[PDB]
Amino acid sequence: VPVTGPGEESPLSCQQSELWFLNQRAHLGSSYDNVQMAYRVIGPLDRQAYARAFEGLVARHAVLRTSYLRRGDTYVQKVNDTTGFAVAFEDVTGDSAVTEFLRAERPRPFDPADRHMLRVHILTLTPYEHVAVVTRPWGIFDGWSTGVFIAELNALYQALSRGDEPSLPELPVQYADFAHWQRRTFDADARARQQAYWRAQLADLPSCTALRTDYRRPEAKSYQGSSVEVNVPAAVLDQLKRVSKERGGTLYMTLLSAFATLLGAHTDDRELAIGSPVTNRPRPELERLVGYFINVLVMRLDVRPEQAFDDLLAQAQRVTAAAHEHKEVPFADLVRDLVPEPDPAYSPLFQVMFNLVPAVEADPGALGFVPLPTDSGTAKFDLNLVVRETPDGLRGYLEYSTDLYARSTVRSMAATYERLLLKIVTQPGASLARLREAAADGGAG
Amino acid sequence: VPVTGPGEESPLSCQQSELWFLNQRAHLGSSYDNVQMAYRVIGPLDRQAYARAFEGLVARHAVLRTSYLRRGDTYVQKVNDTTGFAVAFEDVTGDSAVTEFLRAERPRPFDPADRHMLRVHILTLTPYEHVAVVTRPWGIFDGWSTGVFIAELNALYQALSRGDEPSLPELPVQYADFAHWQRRTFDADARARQQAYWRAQLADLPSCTALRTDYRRPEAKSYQGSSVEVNVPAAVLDQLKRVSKERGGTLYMTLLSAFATLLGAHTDDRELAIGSPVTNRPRPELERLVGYFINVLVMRLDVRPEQAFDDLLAQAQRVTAAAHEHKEVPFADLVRDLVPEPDPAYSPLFQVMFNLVPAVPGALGFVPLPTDSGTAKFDLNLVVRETPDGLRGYLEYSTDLYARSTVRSMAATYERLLLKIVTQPGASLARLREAAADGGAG
Amino acid sequence: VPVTGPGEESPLSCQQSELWFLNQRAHLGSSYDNVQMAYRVIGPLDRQAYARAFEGLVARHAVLRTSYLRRGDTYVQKVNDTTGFAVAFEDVTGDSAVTEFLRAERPRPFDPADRHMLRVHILTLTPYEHVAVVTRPWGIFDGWSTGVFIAELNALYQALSRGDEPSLPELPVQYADFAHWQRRTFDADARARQQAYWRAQLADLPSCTALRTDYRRPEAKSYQGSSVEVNVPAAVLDQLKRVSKERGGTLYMTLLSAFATLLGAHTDDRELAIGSPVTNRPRPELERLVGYFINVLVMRLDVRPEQAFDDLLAQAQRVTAAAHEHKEVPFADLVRDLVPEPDPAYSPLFQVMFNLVPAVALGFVPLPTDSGTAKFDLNLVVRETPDGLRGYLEYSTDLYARSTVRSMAATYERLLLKIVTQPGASLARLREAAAD
Amino acid sequence: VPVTGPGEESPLSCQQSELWFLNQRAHLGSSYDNVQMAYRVIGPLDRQAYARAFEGLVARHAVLRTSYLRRGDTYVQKVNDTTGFAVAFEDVTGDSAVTEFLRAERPRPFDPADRHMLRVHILTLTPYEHVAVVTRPWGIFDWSTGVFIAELNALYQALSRGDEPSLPELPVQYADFAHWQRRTFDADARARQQAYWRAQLADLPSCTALRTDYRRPEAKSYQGSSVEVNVPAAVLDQLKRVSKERGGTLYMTLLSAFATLLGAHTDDRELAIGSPVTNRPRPELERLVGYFINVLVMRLDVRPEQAFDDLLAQAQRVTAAAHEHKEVPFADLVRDLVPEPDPAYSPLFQVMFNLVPAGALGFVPLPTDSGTAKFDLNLVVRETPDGLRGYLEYSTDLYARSTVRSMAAYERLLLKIVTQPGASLARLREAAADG
Repeated sequence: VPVTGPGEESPLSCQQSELWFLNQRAHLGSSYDNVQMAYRVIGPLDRQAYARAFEGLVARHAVLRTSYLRRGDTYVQKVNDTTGFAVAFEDVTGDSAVTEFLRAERPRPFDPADRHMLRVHILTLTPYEHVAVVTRPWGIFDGWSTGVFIAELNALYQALSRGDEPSLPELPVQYADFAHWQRRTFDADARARQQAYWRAQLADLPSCTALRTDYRRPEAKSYQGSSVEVNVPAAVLDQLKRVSKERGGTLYMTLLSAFATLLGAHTDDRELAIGSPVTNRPRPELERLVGYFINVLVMRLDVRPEQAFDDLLAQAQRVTAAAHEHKEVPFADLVRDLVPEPDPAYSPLFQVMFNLVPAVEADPGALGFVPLPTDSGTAKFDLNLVVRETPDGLRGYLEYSTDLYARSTVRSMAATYERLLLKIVTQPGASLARLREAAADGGAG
Repeated sequence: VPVTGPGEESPLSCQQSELWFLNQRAHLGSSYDNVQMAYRVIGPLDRQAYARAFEGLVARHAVLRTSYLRRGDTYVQKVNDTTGFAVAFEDVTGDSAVTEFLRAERPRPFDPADRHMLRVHILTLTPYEHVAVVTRPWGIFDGWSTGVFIAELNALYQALSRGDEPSLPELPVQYADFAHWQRRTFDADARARQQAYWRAQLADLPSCTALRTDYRRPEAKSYQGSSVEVNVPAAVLDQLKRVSKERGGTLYMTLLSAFATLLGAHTDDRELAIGSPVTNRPRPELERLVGYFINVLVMRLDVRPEQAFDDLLAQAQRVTAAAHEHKEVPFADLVRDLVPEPDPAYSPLFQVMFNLVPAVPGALGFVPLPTDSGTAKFDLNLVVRETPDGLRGYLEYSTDLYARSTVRSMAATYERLLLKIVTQPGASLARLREAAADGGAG
Repeated sequence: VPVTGPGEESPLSCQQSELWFLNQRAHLGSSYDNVQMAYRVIGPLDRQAYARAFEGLVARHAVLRTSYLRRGDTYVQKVNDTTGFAVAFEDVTGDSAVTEFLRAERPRPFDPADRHMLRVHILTLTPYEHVAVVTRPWGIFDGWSTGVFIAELNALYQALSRGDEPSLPELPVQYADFAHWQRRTFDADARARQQAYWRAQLADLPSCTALRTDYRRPEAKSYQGSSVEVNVPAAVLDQLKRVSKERGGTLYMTLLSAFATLLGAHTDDRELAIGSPVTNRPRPELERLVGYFINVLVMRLDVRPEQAFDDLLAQAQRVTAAAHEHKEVPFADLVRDLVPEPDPAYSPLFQVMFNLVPAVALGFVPLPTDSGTAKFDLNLVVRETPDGLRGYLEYSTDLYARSTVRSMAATYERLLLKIVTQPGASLARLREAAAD
Repeated sequence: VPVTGPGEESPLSCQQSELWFLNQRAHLGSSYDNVQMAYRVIGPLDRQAYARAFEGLVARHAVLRTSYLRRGDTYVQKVNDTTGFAVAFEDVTGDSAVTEFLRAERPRPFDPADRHMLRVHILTLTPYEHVAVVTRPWGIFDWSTGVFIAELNALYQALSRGDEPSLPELPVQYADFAHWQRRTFDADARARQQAYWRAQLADLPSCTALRTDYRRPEAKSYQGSSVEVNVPAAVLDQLKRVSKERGGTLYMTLLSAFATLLGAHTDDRELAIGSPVTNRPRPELERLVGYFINVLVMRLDVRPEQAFDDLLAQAQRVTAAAHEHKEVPFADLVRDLVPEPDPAYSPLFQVMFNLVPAGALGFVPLPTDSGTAKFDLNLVVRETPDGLRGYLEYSTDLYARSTVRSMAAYERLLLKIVTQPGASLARLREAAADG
């Protein structure tokens, strides 16, 4: 229920512990982690209507106009009005100029006391070719909020290009109301229980996974990286869905088990710690809000090579069920409690991450949209597998740290993962080593 | 109408002038261009039912059991019986074994006197993983026949896996009947008119396009090559379809004009000759037959860089209309008439080819396997097809002339050129080329 | 003379006011300004001898093993022994792998308390193919020290691979000794005089030059940039040297005047403030040391288009003479004195820089590393070479597109020739002649 | 001895009976037996002097200028002049581009009536990194490659620094060798040798009954792959000591071990193995460039009840007889013995064994795999200071790579024949099966 009035300061939510200014790094910069979203617009575009649609989005979602003020040793959030926000217009001649403009625009700093947390650029190439650029600081809103943002932008533009009025559902609650409700629904006793659970679950775990890398690990992490693509056919994905439903699990569990099996070929450890971001939107009201609802959980898996893949599937099922049952405490609190002095050579509590992105859900003279490649060259962990489910199958990429790995090794790992999914499908009762050697027939590259 | 009897010897069709043995090359072999299809089957497969589906499919279509016997200076096609055809079964251990077996099985020779012109293999990896291999000599049947073949094989297996019986539409016309009809609905007069038209059209044309390559052309061609991928988003394809429809043309004309515009950057020639395979199925009772109905026509276009793209579109429309109305004479006849002595350094009458391929509980899964033969019959070969997710295909290049990076840059430039055509409705060819040149170091 | 003992904390030099940690930016990071050198080595290389040559070079120069410690409000420097330094070895397959490894290696942080200020990597491709990488933080040593570094490194390798003993001239003084001597010479009276002169010279100047840019200036500078190449043939360079000699000036003054003339076509202002780094080695003993001897001075030139090029040349001569006579006070002190509250949109006290750098078996092939950083709006760095003049024009990507900068470089190259042909014309006439 | 003059045609030598077009097969093409030889160069190289060294070496030799004209039902030779030969220069960027260029360049056809039977390419990557490629047809020259490289390098340093070339003069040209071989030849001793070869190869089965992973196709495809074989130096020294202790040689014991290894997969009593041998009499010909290789089929006995020493003695006897009857070409044996060759089978033997006899810039070879297999199995090993370094190639129509790797891992059999030389071959196989 709405419990916040105009100009009222509100406490920060649990998921808001990862914004951008609470996780600063001295040698990296405050704006190294900014998120940039660019795409190409094809067809006859009314620029003023598109800018007005962006302004309507800003005025509709209060997170985009929320400031963060320091009250003692902590922060509070304050909601402002939409006056002040504007869209920047530039004329660009060429696509290389577009790339240079994007590279120059991305790292511009954001300040917590800013009245708006968004930068929007519309670049005009021809009257039938435009580029829309949306840049935000880290921790403002997540991918589901990005899909909602895009859908509402399209709806507002279609309502505004022709002389109609917008017809959008009224938002039941704001993010400040959600923060107040979240602060109410715990007496710190639940926080104590979850902290105890996570302290017991990660006990006696190695501080760093002993992976085999191409290059020696430097004394200090550099946070540079790149990625290689991952592609899985639709028939294999359907067979994987059938396999997962036969065991009573989900597709995420099967893909996480496959990733663990793939990682088991590059390390001699019998247990792996893999981090995963999960969604926390436990109310029907919160499914259409724009905000940050993501927390990172550590999955601890036993990868002894003499066990069948079904045993690993059951273990992953149990581990993910428990992790989802204890997903309220922030990850930064776990890092602070379990890692007092962090080693600047590796990331805390886990070095590999697996992410399954939720699936994404026509006038004659309409507009076409083509996304543009935004590769920051940044890597927060040693390896990071991000995959999404598509009508044509499974798409994604494998991000890696350039301090440790060459491109060919990561390409080989991605190909091995793709082959291993098929091996899992076509060999019902194989073991981890049998599956690894069946998938290892990649012709030495 | 069916006019052939058991044991009747029928003359060859116009499209059967390029089978495999009427185009023999001494330094390549008789099986250098065998067509191999490999698929992976996922799920519980009944091997015997699937092989019996192959047997029934071979029995249904008579082209798969047709032999060719020499009669003096010509050849005649003789239909054999379905007896003697068996599917070979093998056990394999891993993917590398499958790849080695495929590259060992593809170049095995075919003989004109063979009773069946098909080789089928079923390789068993696990009870849930199978690889099916279908190999045929060139000139037997084309891609449309390949799609019909796959659909009928799936229907036959589905009807045969259970206790049911096959039930498929009847084939009113046999390919021998089509050959007889073609030879009776024809005369030396029509051939003379078409040959005269093609002699007049391809006059004062260079014997070889002066495309600037990476390496110098050898005195003899090796017929070795590779390919790179071509990808176009669906939105660009929709805008291209809108542009084509609003100009009175088709998508093929727009894509061919874009290919000509791209090729105009690598040469200083005013005219270009681009080959293109076209289908010839001029009867409603021929779209479900398995056979060869493909002929290659030469498209001649003016690519002066100071003209608008719409002028090129209109010229391409006119040229395509004329070529389609003069498409019955075989390309080999035109080569013989217009090119008496061919230079072994390059292909005759055209060196680049553009092809737009026509679009498009216990169930099994099918994953196509990559089969690159390493062959390149021309300097360049752009093969694209329409997909629900946009445009897909490849650009095949001769390795005697080009490096992989150059062809990659060419493919990226073509992909960007389609977008520049979409977004600039009045630019000239040079303007479009320089707008697409901004590729960011490639 | 040596006035320092082992384990003694010496005061910071005047040129050491801008090392890397006294000039931090919150949103950029502490290691955004690292300097990386990558070279390709061709031939049969003795790897251990070359690493030992690097170790001997480190042991030779005390700046490479100097730490900085916080004492109250300021910092002191302390020289350590050579123990601890080592060369890192990696096997790399391919050129793209080399580029990726370099990009990952460059931004690693340096700490003021580190015992050594250097990182050396030797990358082995094949027994006949190697890549040498040297990385240092900003403000450690300049380009002249880099030339001395490379020369002494190759001499050490040549005299060390064939089992001989190194033979290098002994270093008479040390950078700590130079800092002590500088403190004993420039205490408060010369400092007051120079501060007064620079306060009087730069008065009534606009905060930012009103340069016409392709894009609108953001409210906060991003410090991203790129560059385009500048090339001048040897004949034009020789004629420029001659015409500079005919009036008692040098080539630097002529090139700076040409740069000001070029920049006058993009602004309606009549006064230009151009920064230039100037070396300060006022002793015969300092000509061979490795260290930082660079200071930045601001040149104030009048660019009224009705004047002849000779008048601008004479004004540049006088301004350069005065600036060189007052080149001791650090630039950071001038910024803190004249700009108490800087604007994050533009750089303080000037936005355009001109920099003319002086001229200088295994084969060596350099690997240029474009950092993609711009500290000003425009930055011309030219080098005198036997085959003419070679360099680049670095520009901020917040304001300019590459085509405009390419046109600027072409116009500069044409303007040098037009200046050579008719040095007696006016600035507007020269711009119109070079506009073609 | 000079018995030939300019513009005069000489007949074909014995080792030229099946050169590359005299044993053609329609399905496989013509230019599939071409051999490619590539190398890498690091450091400052003078391209013009290197090309001039190549052209001078081609001028020095004589087999690189022979044309094979048709005269009725036979062929003749005709030595042309060095004019018309050149070196191709291309600019390449990257290793993958070099590999693709090599793959493109290799299979280009050769005609029996050209004037220079070789192609030379010099590819430039950087001012220091160069790639040199030499391609020639099948049967031109076989020692010949080593002397080719030696004279090429000598002429390169001769053309560098401005001094003059200094190489030994060739006493005999290949035309003189062919004339001498035809003069020192009568069709009575040759008939007796052919009769002996027919008698020795009698009673042999038409095909060996090897067990294969796949069914044999009705027509051979001539595709294949290979796997490497490695042998330590110490065990090679032990093998040489044992071979000289029993009066034999290293090749003899190696062939005996190969035969006893291949006896495991076969179910018959006798085996046939072919082996190439050099034929260079008149010892002034060891510096001559040409083709002198001929293959001899050796029939052995691999009974699982006899010992190994008697088998080694049998190998000694058969190799002595083969080297005593080492003039008749193999093509003559095929043309005479087997009436009609089955396309699924190699002629007269499916197994072959071969022992290969053994500041400046950095030369680095760039070997490539042919992908061809003329026989079911082909063992080739070359003696090196580290021991033996060779490979075993197989027909991909019959074998998977795992089986061939198992058969190679032949290894440990040298150890078990050094430890117990006098053991029976069957129990020797049983012991060697412990993998």
